[PDB]
Amino acid sequence: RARFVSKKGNCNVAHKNIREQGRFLQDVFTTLVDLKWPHTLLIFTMSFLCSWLLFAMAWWLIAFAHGDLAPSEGTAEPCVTSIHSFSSAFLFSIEVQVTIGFGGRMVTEECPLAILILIVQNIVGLMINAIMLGCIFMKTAQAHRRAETLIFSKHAVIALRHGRLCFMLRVGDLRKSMIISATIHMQVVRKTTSPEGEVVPLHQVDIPMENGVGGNSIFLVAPLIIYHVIDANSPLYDLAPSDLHHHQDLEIIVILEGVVETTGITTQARTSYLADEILWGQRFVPIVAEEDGRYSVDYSKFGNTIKVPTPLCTARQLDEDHSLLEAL
Amino acid sequence: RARFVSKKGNCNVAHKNIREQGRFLQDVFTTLVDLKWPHTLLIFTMSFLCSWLLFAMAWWLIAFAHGDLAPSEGTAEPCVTSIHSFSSAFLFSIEVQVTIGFGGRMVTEECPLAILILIVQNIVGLMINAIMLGCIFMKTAQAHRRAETLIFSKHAVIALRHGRLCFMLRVGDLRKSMIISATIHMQVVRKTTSPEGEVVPLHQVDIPMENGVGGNSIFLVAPLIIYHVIDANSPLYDLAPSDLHHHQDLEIIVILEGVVETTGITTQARTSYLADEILWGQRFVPIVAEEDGRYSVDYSKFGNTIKVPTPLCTARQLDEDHSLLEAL
Amino acid sequence: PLAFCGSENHSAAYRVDQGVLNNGCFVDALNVVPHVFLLFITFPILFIGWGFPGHNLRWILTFMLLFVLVCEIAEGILSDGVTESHHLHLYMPAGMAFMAAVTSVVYYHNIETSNFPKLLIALLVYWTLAFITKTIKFVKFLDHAIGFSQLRFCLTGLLVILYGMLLLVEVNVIRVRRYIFFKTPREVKPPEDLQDLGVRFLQPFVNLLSKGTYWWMNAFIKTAHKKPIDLRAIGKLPIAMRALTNYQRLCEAFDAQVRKDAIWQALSHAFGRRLVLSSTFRILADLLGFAGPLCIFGIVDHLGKANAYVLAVLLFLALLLQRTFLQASYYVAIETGINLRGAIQTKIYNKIMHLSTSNLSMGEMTAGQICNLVAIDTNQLMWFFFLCPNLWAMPVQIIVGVILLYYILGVSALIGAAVIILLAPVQYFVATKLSQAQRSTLEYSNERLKQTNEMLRGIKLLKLYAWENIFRTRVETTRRKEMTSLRAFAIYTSISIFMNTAIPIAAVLITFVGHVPSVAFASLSLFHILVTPLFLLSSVVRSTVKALVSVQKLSEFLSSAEIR
Amino acid sequence: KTPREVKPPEDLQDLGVRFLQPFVNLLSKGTYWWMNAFIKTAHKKPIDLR
Amino acid sequence: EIPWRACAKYLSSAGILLLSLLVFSQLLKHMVLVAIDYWLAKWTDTVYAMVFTVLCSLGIVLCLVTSVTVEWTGLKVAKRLHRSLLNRIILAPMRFFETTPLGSILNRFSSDCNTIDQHIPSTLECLSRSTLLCVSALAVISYVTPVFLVALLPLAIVCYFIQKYFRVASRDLQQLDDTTQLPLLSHFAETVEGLTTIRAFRYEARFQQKLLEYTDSNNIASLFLTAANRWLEVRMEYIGACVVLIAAVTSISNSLHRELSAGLVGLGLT
Ligand SMILES: Nc1ncnc2c1ncn2[C@@H]1O[C@H](COP(=O)(O)OP(=O)(O)OP(=O)(O)O)[C@@H](O)[C@H]1O
Ligand SMILES: Nc1ncnc2c1ncn2[C@@H]1O[C@H](COP(=O)(O)OP(=O)(O)OP(=O)(O)O)[C@@H](O)[C@H]1O
Repeated sequence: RARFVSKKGNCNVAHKNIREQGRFLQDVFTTLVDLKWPHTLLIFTMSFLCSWLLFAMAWWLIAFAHGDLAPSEGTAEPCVTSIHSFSSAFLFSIEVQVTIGFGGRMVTEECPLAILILIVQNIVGLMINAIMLGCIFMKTAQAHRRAETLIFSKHAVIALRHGRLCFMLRVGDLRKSMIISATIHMQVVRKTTSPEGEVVPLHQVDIPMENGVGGNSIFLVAPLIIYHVIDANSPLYDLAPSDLHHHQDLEIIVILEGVVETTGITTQARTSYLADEILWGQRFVPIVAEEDGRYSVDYSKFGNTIKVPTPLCTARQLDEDHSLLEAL
Repeated sequence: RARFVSKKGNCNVAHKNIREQGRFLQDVFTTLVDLKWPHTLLIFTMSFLCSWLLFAMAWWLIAFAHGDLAPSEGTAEPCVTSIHSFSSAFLFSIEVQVTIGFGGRMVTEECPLAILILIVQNIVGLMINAIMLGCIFMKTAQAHRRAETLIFSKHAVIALRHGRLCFMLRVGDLRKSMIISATIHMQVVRKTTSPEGEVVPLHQVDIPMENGVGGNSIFLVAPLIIYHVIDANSPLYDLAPSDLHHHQDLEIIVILEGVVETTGITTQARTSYLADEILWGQRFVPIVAEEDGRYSVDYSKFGNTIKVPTPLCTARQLDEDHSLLEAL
Repeated sequence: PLAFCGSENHSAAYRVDQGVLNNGCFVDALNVVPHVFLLFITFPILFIGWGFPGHNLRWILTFMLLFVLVCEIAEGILSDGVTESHHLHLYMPAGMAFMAAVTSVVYYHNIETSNFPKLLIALLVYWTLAFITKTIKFVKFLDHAIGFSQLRFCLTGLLVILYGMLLLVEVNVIRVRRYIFFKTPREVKPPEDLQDLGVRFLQPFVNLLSKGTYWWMNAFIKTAHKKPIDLRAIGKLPIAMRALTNYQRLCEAFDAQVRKDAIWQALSHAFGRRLVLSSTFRILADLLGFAGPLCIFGIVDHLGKANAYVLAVLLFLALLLQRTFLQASYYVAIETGINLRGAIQTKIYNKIMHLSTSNLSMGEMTAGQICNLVAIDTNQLMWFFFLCPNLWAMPVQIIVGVILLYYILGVSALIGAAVIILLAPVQYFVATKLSQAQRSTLEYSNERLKQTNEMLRGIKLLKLYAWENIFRTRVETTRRKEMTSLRAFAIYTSISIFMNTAIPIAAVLITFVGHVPSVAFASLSLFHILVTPLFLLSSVVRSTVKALVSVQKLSEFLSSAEIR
Repeated sequence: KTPREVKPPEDLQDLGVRFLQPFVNLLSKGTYWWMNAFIKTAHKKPIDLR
Repeated sequence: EIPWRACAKYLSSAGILLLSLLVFSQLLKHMVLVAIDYWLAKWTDTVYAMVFTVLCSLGIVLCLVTSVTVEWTGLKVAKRLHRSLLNRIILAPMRFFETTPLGSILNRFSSDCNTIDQHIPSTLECLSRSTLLCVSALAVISYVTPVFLVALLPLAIVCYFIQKYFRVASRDLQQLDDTTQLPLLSHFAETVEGLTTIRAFRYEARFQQKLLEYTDSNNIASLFLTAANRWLEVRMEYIGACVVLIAAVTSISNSLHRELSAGLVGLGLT
C-alpha cells in the first residue's frame, strides 16, 4: 500500500522495463536541463577542459611536426610563435578558444595547416559556447522553484454546505508572485471495477471542483479552500465516515497548474490525500482577518481545523433519509 | 475595510508568518528576475567586481609566493609576465575574465599552479557570465509592461438588457499590440456564509460572464463592455440599488488573462470594484464612431457613462413583480 | 608608493624568498586572503535581500574578536610610525578582519531568518581558512621574529584561540542541525515567532545587539512621529507575563513555607537571580568605566615629552561598551520592577477577594488606604527596584577606587579618601534619621487623606450645615502636622544633598594639600567619577527608607482576617 | 510625492476636433510645420468641409 | 512655552527672592567650581595654594546656601499650593461637585500634591546641577580648545532634533500610561466597594481575570515607556561619547603640535 503521489508531489511509481532505448541525440539536452546543479556545472567545466586539451595536443603536435621544438636556429619561423612545451600549446589553446589571445604566442603564416586548426578550434569554441549558454539559460529559467511554495494542508475535511455534504481542502500560495490561470484537477484514484468485471489497479476519475461557473480555474491570492460537492455522480457518493482509514484503498489526487508571473512558463504542483488524511466532519478555521487597513492572512495555524459532527452515513443514505423526511 | 485588489492590480493582502523558509538555492533566480532595475544592475556589477578582485588577490599572491615581486634579477621568469603591484594583478584579472588579454602581462609556463588559476578563472568567468546573461534575458523579456496598458473604467454600471438587469463594465486595451486568448474571470468576493453557518472572510464566487458561447474568452480590439446577466444562480440576485455603498461588504474581482503577441508569454491584469464604484442604473456611452473610412474609438470620455432609471429593487423582486405581471 | 611592505632596495630584498613561509610579508598577506574570500562571496547574496543554537556564545566570541581587532589595528598603525614608506601590511589585514567580522555578523543575522545552513557552512570553510592562516602566522612567529612586541605575540595567539572557539561553535550548530550530510535536522520549535503568534512587544526575536541597543525600539518609535499611537496600535504580552510570574511567586512562597515548615525572604528566593544579573551588569560596567582616569593620566604623561591618540580612542571604545552595559543593567532592573509590580498586584487582589468584611467595617482598614497601598506602595517598590542594583554595585566600586588611589599617583598619603570613608556613617545616620521622620510623615499623609476623602464624600452635608470652616481648619491642623514632618524631612534631605556635593571638594582639598602635572588632575578626574554615584545614592537611601516602611505596611495588610 | 500632474486642454479640451497652433510648439507657431502637414493632404485629395 | 509657563507659576508660588537666591547660588557655585579647578590648571606649572584653599571654602559655603535654598523653596511652594488649592476647592459651589466626578478632583490632593511636595525638590536639584555642570563644561571645553566649537555646533542641532522627536513620542506614550493606569484604581474601588455582591455572585474568577488583563495592560504600557526611554538614553550617550572623542583628539593634536599647557588638555578631556 504505497502513496500514488507523495505529500510533496513525488510520483511514487517506478517504470521497470521500458522496451526501447532513449532519444538518439536529443535526450542529451532534456536530461541536461533538469539535473543537479553541481553535476551540470562539472559536466560543462569538463567539456571546456577536454575541448582545450584536445586542441592543445593538436597545436603541440603541429609545432613538433614542423620541426619547431628542437632547432631554435633563428631562421625557420614557427607555425605558432614561441611555444616550447606542451604547457605552451595548452596556454595557447586556452588563449584561442577563450578569445583572450595575449600575443606572446601567435599564429603565423608559415603553416596553413595551423590556420586550419585555428579555424577549427574557433568554430568548435563558438558551437560549444553557445550550447553551454543555451543550457545554462534554460536551466536558470527553471520552474518548480515556485511549485514548492504552493502549499497544501496535510489534511482535508468534509462538512455540510448548502445542506450538502461536500469534500473540501485548503490551498496555499506563499509567494506574493502570482500564478496565472491557476487550474485545479482533483482526481480520485483507487482500484475500482466496472460492472462487467474488469479491475484496474490505479483507476483515475476526475472529480470536478464545485465552481460557480463550473470550470476549474481559480484566482489564488489569499490561501483558500478547494472543495467538491459529493453528488450521486461523484464516486465518493458511496463514501461514509469510518470507511476512511490508512488501510482503505482510496486517494484523491490534487493537481494545480498555472503560469508563473515572471517566467511565462507553466508549473505544476501535486498533492494527494488518502483515506485517513481526509478528516471527517471538520471545517478549516478562517485564517484571514481584516487587518488594520489590510487583509490579514494568518498563515500560522494554516491547516488547523475544527471538529463538527454530521450525519455519519453515506451521501447515499443522506439522500435516502432526506427523501424519506421530505416526502413525509 | 480594505480593498482586496487595488484599482491597479495590487493584491492588498499581507502574509504575516509563513511557517517555513524559502527555496534552498533556486529562489535566487526567481527573486532575481522580478526586481527593480537599478538593484539588479548593481547586483550584477558587484558580482563582476568581486569575481575580478578575488582572482586579482589570487594572482597577486601567486606572484608574491613565486618570489617575483622583489628580485627583478632578470634570470627567474615570472608566473605571469610583468606584474609588480596588486594593481597589476587586478588589471590582469580583468583582462583574463573579460577575455581582453592585452599581452603586456601574460601567463608563463613557469608556474603550473598559475595555469590552474587561469583555468579556474576562465571557467568561473564563463559560468558567471552565462548566469548574468540568462538573468538579463529573462528580465528583458519581462511581462506586466503590457498589463499596465490594459485599462478599466473606474466605475461599473448596471442596466436593463433583454428585459434583464445585468451588471456591466467596459474593458480597455491601449496598445495596438494584440492579446491572445484574452479570457475574463469576473469574481465576486465578500464575507458570506453557508446555511450551516460557516463564514469565510474573503469568499470567492466565479461570476460567469454572459458570452454567446458561454466561455470566458474575448477578442479585445476596440475597448468593449464586459457584463454579467444577474440570474437566480448569480449571488448578485439578492442585490438591490442603495445596497451598494463603500461600507457594504461587496467586491467583484475582474481578471484578464491572455498571451502577449510579441512575447509568447502570458500576462494578467487585475481590477476590482466594490459596492460604490458599481454605479446603479447607467450605460457606458458608445465611445466608438465610424471614422472616415475607419472605426474611431474615441478613447477620450472612456468611462464616461449616462444615467438611466430602472426598477429600484432586487432582481429577486424583479422576477417577483414580473411573474405577478405575466401570470395576471 | 602604497607598497605592501615596500621600502628601498634594502627592503626590496625583503619580498625575496629564502624560504617562502619565512617571509613575514608573505604570511601577513596570506592572512588577508580569507577575509577577501568571505567579503566578496557573501556581498551579492546579501544585497539580494538588503537591496541558530549557541547564540550567546557565538556573539560573545564575535564581540571579543571585535575588541581585539580594534587593538590590532591600533598596534599596526602605531608600529608603522617608525618607517617612512607607510608599509600598510601591519594594519590592512586587521582592517579587512574588522570588515569581515562585521559582514559575518550581518550575514548570519539575515540568514538566521531562513537558515539554509548548507548556505551557512560557507562560514565553516571560511573560519577554517582564517584559523589556518593565523595558526601559520603564530607558529612561524615563534621563531623568525624578535618578538620585541610581545603584545603582537599575545594578540596573535589570542586571535588563534578565538577562531578556534568560533569553529567549535560552528561544529556545535552543525551537529545540532546535523543537515550537512546527516538525515536528522532536529529542525525547530521556535517560540520567538510561533509562541508570539503575531501579537508581541519585546526583545527575544531581536538580536543580542539590539537587545542592548534598542534598534527594534527605534523602529517602534519610528511610527510614533507619522501617526499618534493607540492602545490597539500596541504590542501584546510575552507568554511569561504576570501569569507565570504569579505562579512562580506562589510556588516560591510554597518553597519558603516548606522552609518555614518576612516576605522579603520569599521575594528574594523567587526573584534574586535577575537582580544579581542586572547588578553584575552594573559592576562590570562601572569597573570598566573606572579605567577612565587611567586613560587621562596616560594622555597627560605621554604628552609630557604617537600612542596617546590610540589611547584616547581606546577610552572612547571603553565608554561605548561602558554605557551599553549600563543600559543592560538599568533595563534588567526596570523589567524586574514591572514583574514584581504585576505579581504583587495579583497577590494583593487575591487577598482582597479573600478579605473579611468585618475587617473593613469595624476597624483598621478603610477602602481608601487599601487602594492607596496598591496605588503608591507599588510605585515605591517599583522605584526601589529601579535603584536596586546600584546598592550592591557601589561598594565594589568604592573599594576599587580606593585600591586604585593606593596604586595610582596618590600611591601613599592619599589620606583624603578617609573623608568618604567617614562619610558612610554620615550617610547611614541621615538614613536612620529620615527613617525616624518618615513614619510620622506617612501617618500624617494618611490622616489628611482620610480627612479629605471623608470630607468630599458628603460634601453636600457640609455645604448645607455650614461646617466647612470647621472641618477645613480641622484638616488644616492635620496638614500642618504633615507640613512640619515634611519640613524636618526637607531639612534632612538638604543636609544629605549638601554633604553629598560637599565631600568631593573636601577630598580634593585634603589630597592636594597632603603633598605639603598629571597626578593632581588625574586624581581630581577620578574624584568627579567617584562623586557621580553619590549624587544618586542621595535618593537611593531615601527610596530605601520608603520601601522598608512600605513593605512593613504590606506585611501589615497581608496578615488580615479572611473569609473562609 | 506630488506630481501636481496635469490638466492639459491642448489635447483634452480639444476633444479631437480642432485646427490651430496651441498643441504645436512655438517653433511651428512661427513656421507653420503643422500647416505644412495640413496642406500635405490637399495634394493627394480634394479638401472638404467635413 | 507650556513648560516655561507651568514652571514659572510654580516658582511664582515661591518668593521672587527665592528665584534670585537659587539662581545666583547655582551659577556662582558651579562657576566657582570651574574657576578653582581650571585655575588648578594654572597650578600644574604657597600663595596660589592658600587662595586655592579659600576657593575651596567658597565652593563649600556656596553649595550649602544652594541646597538650603532648594529645600526651602520647595517647601514654601508646596505649602502655598496645598492651602490655596484646598481653599479654592472647598469654596467651589455645588454645581462643580455634582458635575465633576469626585475621584478626579480628589486625586490632586491624594497623589498630585504628594508628587509635588515630596518629589519636586529632588527632580529640580537633579535637573539644576545636571544642566549647569553641563553648560559649564561645554563652555570650558570650548574655551580650552577654541577649535571644538565647530564640532559642537552640529551635534547640538542633532541633539535638539532627536530629543524633540523623542518628546513627541513620549507625550503620547505617557498619556497612554495614564489612561491605562486609571482603570486599575477604578477596578480596585469597584472590587472593595462591591465586594460582598461579587462574593455572592461567586464570579470571583471573572473579576480576577479582568484585573489580570488590566495589570498586563499597565505593564505593556510601562514597557513601551521604558523601551523609548532607553533608546533615547542610548542615542544621547553616543552623542556624549562622540563629544569626548572629538575633544580628546583635538586637544592632543593641538597641544603636542602647538603647545598649550597640556594641563589644560587633561582639563578639557575630563
Ligand atoms: N514495454 C514497453 N516500453 C516502452 N515502449 C513500448 C513497450 N511495449 C511497446 N512499446 C511501444 O509501443 C508501441 C506500440 O506498442 P505495442 O502494443 O505494439 O507493443 P508490442 O509491440 O505489442 O510489444 P508488447 O507485446 O511488449 O506490448 C511500439 O512502437 C513500441 O515501441
Ligand atoms: N503557516 C504556514 N506557512 C507556510 N506553510 C505552512 C504553514 N503551516 C503549514 N505549512 C505547510 O503545509 C504543509 C501541510 O500543512 P499542515 O496542515 O500539516 O500544517 P501543520 O503541520 O498542521 O502546521 P499548523 O498546525 O501550523 O497548520 C506542511 O508541509 C507545512 O510545511
